[PDB]
Amino acid sequence: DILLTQSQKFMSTSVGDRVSITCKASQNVRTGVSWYQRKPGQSPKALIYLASNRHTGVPDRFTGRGSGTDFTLTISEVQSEDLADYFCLQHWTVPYTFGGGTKLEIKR
Amino acid sequence: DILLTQSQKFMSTSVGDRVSITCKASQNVRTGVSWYQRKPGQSPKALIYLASNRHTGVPDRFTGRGSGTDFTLTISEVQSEDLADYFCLQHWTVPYTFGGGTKLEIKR
Amino acid sequence: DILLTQSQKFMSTSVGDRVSITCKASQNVRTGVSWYQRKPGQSPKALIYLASNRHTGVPDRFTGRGSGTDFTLTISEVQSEDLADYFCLQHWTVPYTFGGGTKLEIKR
Amino acid sequence: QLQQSGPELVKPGASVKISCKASGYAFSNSWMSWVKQRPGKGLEWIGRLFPADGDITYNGHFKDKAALTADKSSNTAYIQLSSLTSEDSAVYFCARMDNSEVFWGQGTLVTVSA
Amino acid sequence: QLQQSGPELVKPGASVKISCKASGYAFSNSWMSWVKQRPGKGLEWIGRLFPADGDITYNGHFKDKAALTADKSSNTAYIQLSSLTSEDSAVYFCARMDNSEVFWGQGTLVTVSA
Amino acid sequence: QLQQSGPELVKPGASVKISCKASGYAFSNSWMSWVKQRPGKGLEWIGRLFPADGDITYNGHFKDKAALTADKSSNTAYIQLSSLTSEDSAVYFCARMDNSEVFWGQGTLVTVSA
Amino acid sequence: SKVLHLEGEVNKIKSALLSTNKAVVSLSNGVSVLTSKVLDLKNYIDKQLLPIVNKQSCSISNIETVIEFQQKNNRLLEITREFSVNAGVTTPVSTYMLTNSELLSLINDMPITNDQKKLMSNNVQIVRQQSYSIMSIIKEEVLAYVVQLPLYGVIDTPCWKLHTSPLCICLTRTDRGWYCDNAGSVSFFPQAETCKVQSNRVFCDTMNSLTLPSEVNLCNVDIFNPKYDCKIMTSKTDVSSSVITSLGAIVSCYGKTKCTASNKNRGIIKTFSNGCDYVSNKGVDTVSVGNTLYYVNKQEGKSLYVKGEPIINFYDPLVFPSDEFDASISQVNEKINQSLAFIRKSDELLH
Amino acid sequence: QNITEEFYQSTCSAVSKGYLSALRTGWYTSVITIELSNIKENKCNGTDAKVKLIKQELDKYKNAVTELQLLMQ
Amino acid sequence: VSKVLHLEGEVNKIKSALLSTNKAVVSLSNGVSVLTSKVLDLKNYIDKQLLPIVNKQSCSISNIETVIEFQQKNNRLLEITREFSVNAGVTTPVSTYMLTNSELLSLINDMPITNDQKKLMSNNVQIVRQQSYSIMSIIKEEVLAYVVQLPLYGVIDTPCWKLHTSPLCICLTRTDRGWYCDNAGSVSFFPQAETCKVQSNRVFCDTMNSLTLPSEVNLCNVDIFNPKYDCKIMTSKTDVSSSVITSLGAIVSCYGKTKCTASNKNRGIIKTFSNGCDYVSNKGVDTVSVGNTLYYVNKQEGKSLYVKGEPIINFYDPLVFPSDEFDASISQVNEKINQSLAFIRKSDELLH
Amino acid sequence: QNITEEFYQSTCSAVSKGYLSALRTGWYTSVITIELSNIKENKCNGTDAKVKLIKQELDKYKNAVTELQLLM
Amino acid sequence: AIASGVAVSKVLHLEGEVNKIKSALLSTNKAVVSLSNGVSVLTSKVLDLKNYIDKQLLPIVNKQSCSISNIETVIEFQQKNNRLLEITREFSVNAGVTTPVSTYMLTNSELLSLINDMPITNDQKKLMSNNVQIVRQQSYSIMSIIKEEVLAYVVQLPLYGVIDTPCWKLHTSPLCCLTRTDRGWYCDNAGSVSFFPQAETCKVQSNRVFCDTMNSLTLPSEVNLCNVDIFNPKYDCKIMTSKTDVSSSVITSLGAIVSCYGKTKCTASNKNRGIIKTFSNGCDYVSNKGVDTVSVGNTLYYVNKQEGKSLYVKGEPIINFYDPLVFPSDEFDASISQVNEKINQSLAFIRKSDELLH
Amino acid sequence: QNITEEFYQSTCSAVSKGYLSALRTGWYTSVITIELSNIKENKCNGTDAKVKLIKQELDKYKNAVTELQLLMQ
Ligand SMILES: *[C@@H]1O[C@H](CO)[C@@H](O)[C@H](O)[C@H]1NC(C)=O
Ligand SMILES: *[C@@H]1O[C@H](CO)[C@@H](O)[C@H](O)[C@H]1NC(C)=O
Ligand SMILES: *[C@@H]1O[C@H](CO)[C@@H](O)[C@H](O)[C@H]1NC(C)=O
Repeated sequence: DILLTQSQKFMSTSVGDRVSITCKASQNVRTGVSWYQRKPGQSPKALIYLASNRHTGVPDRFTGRGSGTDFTLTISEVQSEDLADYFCLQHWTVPYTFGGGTKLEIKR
Repeated sequence: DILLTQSQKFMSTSVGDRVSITCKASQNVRTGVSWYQRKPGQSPKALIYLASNRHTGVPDRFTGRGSGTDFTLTISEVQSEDLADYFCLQHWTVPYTFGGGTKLEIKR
Repeated sequence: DILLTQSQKFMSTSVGDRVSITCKASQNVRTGVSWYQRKPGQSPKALIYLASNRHTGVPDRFTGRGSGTDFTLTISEVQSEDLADYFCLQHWTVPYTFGGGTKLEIKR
Repeated sequence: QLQQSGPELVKPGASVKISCKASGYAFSNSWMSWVKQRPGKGLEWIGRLFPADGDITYNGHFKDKAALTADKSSNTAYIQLSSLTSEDSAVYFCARMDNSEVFWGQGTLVTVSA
Repeated sequence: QLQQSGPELVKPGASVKISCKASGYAFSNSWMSWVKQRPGKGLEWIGRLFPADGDITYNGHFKDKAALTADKSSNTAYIQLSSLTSEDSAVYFCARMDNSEVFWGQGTLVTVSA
Repeated sequence: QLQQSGPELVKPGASVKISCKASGYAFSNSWMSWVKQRPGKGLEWIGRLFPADGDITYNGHFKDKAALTADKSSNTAYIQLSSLTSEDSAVYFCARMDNSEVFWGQGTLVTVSA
Repeated sequence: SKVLHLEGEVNKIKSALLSTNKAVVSLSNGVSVLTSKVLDLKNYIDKQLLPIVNKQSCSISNIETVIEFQQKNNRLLEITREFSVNAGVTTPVSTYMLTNSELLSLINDMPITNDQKKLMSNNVQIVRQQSYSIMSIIKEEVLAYVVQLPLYGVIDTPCWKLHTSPLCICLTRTDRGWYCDNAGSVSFFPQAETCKVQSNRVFCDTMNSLTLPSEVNLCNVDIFNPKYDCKIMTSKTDVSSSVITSLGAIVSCYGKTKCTASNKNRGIIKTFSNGCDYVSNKGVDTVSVGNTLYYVNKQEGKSLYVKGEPIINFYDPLVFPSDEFDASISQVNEKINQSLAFIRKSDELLH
Repeated sequence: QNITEEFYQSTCSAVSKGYLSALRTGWYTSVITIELSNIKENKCNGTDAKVKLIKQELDKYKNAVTELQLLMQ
Repeated sequence: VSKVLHLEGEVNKIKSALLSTNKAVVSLSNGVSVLTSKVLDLKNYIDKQLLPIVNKQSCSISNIETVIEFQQKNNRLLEITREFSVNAGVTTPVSTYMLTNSELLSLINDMPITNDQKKLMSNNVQIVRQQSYSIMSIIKEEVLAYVVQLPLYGVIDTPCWKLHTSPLCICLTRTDRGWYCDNAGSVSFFPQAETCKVQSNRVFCDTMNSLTLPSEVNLCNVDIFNPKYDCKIMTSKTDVSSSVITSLGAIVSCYGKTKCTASNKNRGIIKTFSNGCDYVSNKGVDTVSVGNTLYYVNKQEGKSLYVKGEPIINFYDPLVFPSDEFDASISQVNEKINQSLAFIRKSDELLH
Repeated sequence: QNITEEFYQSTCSAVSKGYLSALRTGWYTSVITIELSNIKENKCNGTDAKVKLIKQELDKYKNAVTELQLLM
Repeated sequence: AIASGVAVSKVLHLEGEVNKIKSALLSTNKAVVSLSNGVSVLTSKVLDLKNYIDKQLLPIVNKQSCSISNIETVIEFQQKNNRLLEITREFSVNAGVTTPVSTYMLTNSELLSLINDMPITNDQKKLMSNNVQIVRQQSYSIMSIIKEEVLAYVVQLPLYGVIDTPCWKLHTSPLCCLTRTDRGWYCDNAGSVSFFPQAETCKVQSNRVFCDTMNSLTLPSEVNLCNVDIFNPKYDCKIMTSKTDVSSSVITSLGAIVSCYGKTKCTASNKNRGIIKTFSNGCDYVSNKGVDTVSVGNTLYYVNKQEGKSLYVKGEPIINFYDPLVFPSDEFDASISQVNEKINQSLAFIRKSDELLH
Repeated sequence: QNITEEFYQSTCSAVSKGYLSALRTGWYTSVITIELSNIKENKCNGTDAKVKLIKQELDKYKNAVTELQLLMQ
């Protein structure tokens, strides 16, 4: 497989903040990944498609880049409603590996 | 050649009648025949083209079918004006053989 | 090369006259020549293009024909303004050879 | 259309061609045919020809009695009927068998010159 | 869309298939997948299948525990989960990973029959 | 169009290039030429060149006297005329022989420096 | 006493020993020229056999360069030929310039979703008709060319081809072409064949299309729609028409035009009146409009065979019956050494 | 069986629907770099001093190479 | 005569002569017993260096008369492989190893179509091939099955004409160009420029791509604003100069300060033109200059060119051996063996 | 010579008539079933144990067969 | 014995050995039985070898010398006659009309001569020598006469009227909400503007296009001013009508036009910088240098072409091998010469033993 | 670099200009008359009385000649 490593598990900012999140990979996989949200007891939701595409019904303050083995997920102007769990998934060749998973918090 | 055999030479019906006439062949000739009329001292006229097609200027009560070695010429609602001689002709490969020829009559 | 021979160097006519001028060649060159004018201390001007085409801004009384090794340049209704020097040029394959050059005059 | 000539007399020691002319019709690119009739024997096929290309066929039982020619300029067919007898005395029909033209000639009443 | 069944009890000495039905959607020409989750271990990929052609894959570490089947007529997948223990007790998700459908099932709460 | 330079003096022991510039015209894809004139001898062809590709020809009787160069950037031709005498003193013409441009230069009055 | 008795036989053996040496004349000479005889045969293998065979051994060995130049290197041999004729731009991509599997790898190379990739693996033949190859660098040891493949924007939006027919004054529609569901609009294709042919799928271009609102679906009910300018061709004089579709037929029969539907096994089913009407291809195969007979179902033919039979190689090996021949040589080899018994026993007499 | 059609007597038209489609919106380009194999020239004396299959066939490949490279600018 | 002193001296002389007669066989028998080894060397040289050599090629060189003869006799299948390697199932037009000439002629005569069309299809044998198609259906190692497809025709012999339209003087221009077919109560119209094929008297077009018209559109050549038909129009007020080249002539729409000239390649300029539409024929006219644009109406001849060769001749040499007088020289030695018996038997008489 | 043309000064158009035509209204389809011939594999020992014209050329046909059947 | 007067006590000395040499001379001739017979049948042995070269070697080799010599016609017939061999093949398939012209039916240099043959200017001739590949795509070959020793066909080449008049392709897009209907190629012409309605009558090259003249439209030069005024009182042009709805985007060769409208979400992007921007309701233009991908609705577009990789198919050369012929003759023939010595030194005792006559 | 483009917000159109062109107005035709070489028929007895490479390959060219000449009327 190909292993995915995130920087950390938690966050601490203010509200309305811009947060840059990056997980990395072992090998170039040619932009075939995606990012997600997750809420407790609730289904996940796909956010950044082909590492580029914001899916339908997803707010415009949600950005992402990256091309190589390293991929930036940059979220801007956070609110109280967006406090979810967040993670990645390898999506190019089987088997499919996840990111480390990151819960977003502030002031702690 | 290919021989053609009709059922009989004469008819006997009432007027306004529907008459089914069939001549048969020895071998399948792939719908390449035609039927005719003939009047005494008068030229013949082609009726059913490619064993399917009523030619131009020919009344609508004149029908025909058949596909194999056997071909039905079905005439409906006869009148006094239509009392002619009638016959077929092999029309697919040379030489060209006729039907037996059939004169149409009623009440006899 | 291919040598070009004109008939003569000077002319003598009246005004308003039609003059037929021909230079000849040694070999058929497939209509690839042209004719010219020349004025003293002044630049030459191309007249008959591909041995057929009067160029733009050139008056309509100027004609030419020929197809083989011999090519007719026929000028009609001359005036006092047209008294120039005139010549040809081989224009088909290098090297490029001139005609003999002919100055046009009248009454002498 | 068409037009066919008048009666004829055959003769022991004669061969003769019969004229059938295309009466005002697009002619050069369609067939012709011939069929004879004797009563008590009925209709009898003769042959077929194409003009200005010269495709000629024969009823092989009849093939030696006759020969097929035509004019493409004045649009006139010919058939050289050799020396026959009264058992071949019949009425003969210039006939085209097209989807565009099912036409029939005027007949040719033929007996023996006697 | 989709719909997934209710809870389940595994058993030492049992294998059982789970039903997930395509809820009103163009189905025959797109993938399916499965992923399991255990807290303290997180999400874990299972496999993926294509219906009406039968392309079947496996997580090789998981490959012998289970087998993948489906219905193409009533649009219903199945996965025969063999005799496991409480360390595999999890909630299981029917999920498609399309650009047209990123959908997720209702979950399948699975523990041991005891 | 075109523009040609002024007079010139040749010299036993000198070679010199002459400037002719394309005066505002689509230049890079069409020929050039040269022709000399002496009175009592008339017009005399010199050669022809193409710019930005470098097709160079020669009158072989004249070929060793001169060499052909050009500028494609400032659209300026050059011809290095070596050490000649008064029998080659003439007026020289930058001239294009196109169907789009039959043009002629301003002439170049050339004698011997004396 | 017997003086003449022990001398006469001595005279007799004198010429007998003289003839013995005169026998050697018969003996030694014929074998001495037999030595010349085998040297003639030594001279015949000298020039006429051994210089002969080895010349072909390099000459006939040249063709197993020649055929094997064209045997093993065959894939390059075809791709020379198209750029001799197709002149740089080649369409569609063949199967020696792209031998199947390097489609499958280059499908899986590109950063496109699996949702399209499995579809491209499905229609392997159609995408080949939209692919292109362009020669870039071609040298004696270098053969470099550009392979070009299309990329796709939308997937699975429905479609239908139109067939217009003049309806009764008696007007006529204009617009025909393909129809694609689009984001906020309806894609429309004016040209007849930009789209490829498959039973469920079509594949068209985007720089060649028209965009339309979705209200043009309501042009099938109203003609003079305030919602949309549904297009039209004016007429007052009638014209008879019939339009053949892929899965049926439309007629616009009128007036003194005779129109007839038929079946090849049931004859005529019906005829028609003055006006538009629709028929299906399942019972209907032939339609006569005026004198123009139409076909709706395609026409069967027959089968035909071109037949052959395999061929067999044949030769014969080489052989020689050596052993009893060499045993006959061994028979003579016996004779040499048992001659020594005649030699040595006769040669005892010195002592 | 899921593809069908319909008819409109209101306009004398037709619709043959049941389809589903895709449209071209880009390109994917790449490079292929096939090489060849060949032989050496043998040093021997053969039967005929005319048959030059080693040469008069091999240059015929090189006769093609000079042709095709003159189709580029 | 001296019985002790004579009668033995020559006996001593023949004693060593008989010893030399047995010292003969040393010279005699040894050189031939090793000559026996000499021919065995030659027996050993044909043993491995000749007979194992030649028969290896006799199966090796016999392989190519499979290989060429695989490609010799089976040639018709060899071409039909390579198009479906490149044309990918759909091939157009149908080639001549895909379908040779005679099975075209039979499949024409197979179909239930009239002789009136069948003879026409035999006439234009090349054009119908350009409208024929074939699709590979089943292709296996011993199976090669493909669908041959041929067109069928509805109408025959209805007249035609191609249009060439030109702007007429405000100064408007036309709209409609294309092919025209007589039809049942109607005029068929073809908007697209090349659905129809090219032949000197005949054209062959599709029916699912055509327009239908009433026959009153022939009256559009007189009136513009016809109440009978909306003859289609392209508006302008600003003038534009145009010339349209036909197949058998040329139309000009010269106007204003545009200079327009008709010409001949052997007669020079015939004429020039005025402001307005005019027609010229191709028999005297070959070149037309419109502005600076020279047009050609008659096609331009070139020349002939030759690529020449000369046939080649095969050469070898046969095989030979001069055996007979050699074998007669063997027969000369074969004589010597049996006349040696005369030396043998007469000398061996002396036992009695 | 029967093909000609005309002209219309009324509209500045033209007509080149003299033709006669036919139009496609159907299809006629059929099936062709050509087979092949081949050889056997000889059992002999040849000169070189590398030259495999019987095999390395014959499978090249079978290399084509596996290609074309994967175009369906 | 005892023989008086005949060497009495010496008859065992004299004639006893005479009896001993009697059988010795008899065995000498009985040695010839061993001698002469084995060589007389050795004569039969070499005739067996003479009979083996008679039929089994000498008639064999020359049969292949005709039989192998056939493929040095057949391989050669497809070798130096190769230019005719391809041109057989296209008219077997392309059926009389061949396009474009190949490079065995016209091997390059006879284009260069036939360019220089025609009575057309050097101004075009140099241009035709430049684009040698495009003019080949517009040339045609038609078979005229084809026989067993005759192969004659028509080569056809285009001729050109105008040179170097400028051009541009259009890309129209819906504007608020109306849209245009007018798109095609544009050419400067004598007092006129040439227009090409069909999409691909013109060939593709970076600076040059080459179109037909019997397929074109002519326009006045005032149609350059449909770009500013819509409803031009000089001359207005055609447009299609819509009311207040359609979203669209048109891809050019060197950029992209968007007509994003309403609730359609439109986004410009970069493959290395991500999203650059999004769009509003209305027409807008973007260039291809920073922009590679554009999403309109759910439809992702590409503007820059997409790279792939390289791929290699590799081989290695092959080597011929054989073995020559050889025989060690000389010392073998010297051993024959050693036997040839034995024949002539046989004569040493021969004359010496035969001296005894006198 | 001399090819460029522009834009028109007035009509939401575009112009990609910088080009220069030529247009076909005629034809130039010619005639090519290539011939061939061949061989003779050898008169000698070979190994097999079946292999007819001199004949069964040479007529295969003549089998093509009779085909193509029947594509002309
Ligand atoms: C050809 O054979 C002769 C025979 O001796 C030899 O001398 C010569 O070198 C050979 N030539 C070649 C090219 O091998
Ligand atoms: C090759 O030749 C040797 C020679 O004895 C033989 O043993 C072997 O069987 C041969 N091999 C084949 C495959 O014929
Ligand atoms: C074949 O060989 C035999 C052998 O003698 C000969 O008689 C015959 O003429 C030969 N045939 C040919 C055609 O050379």
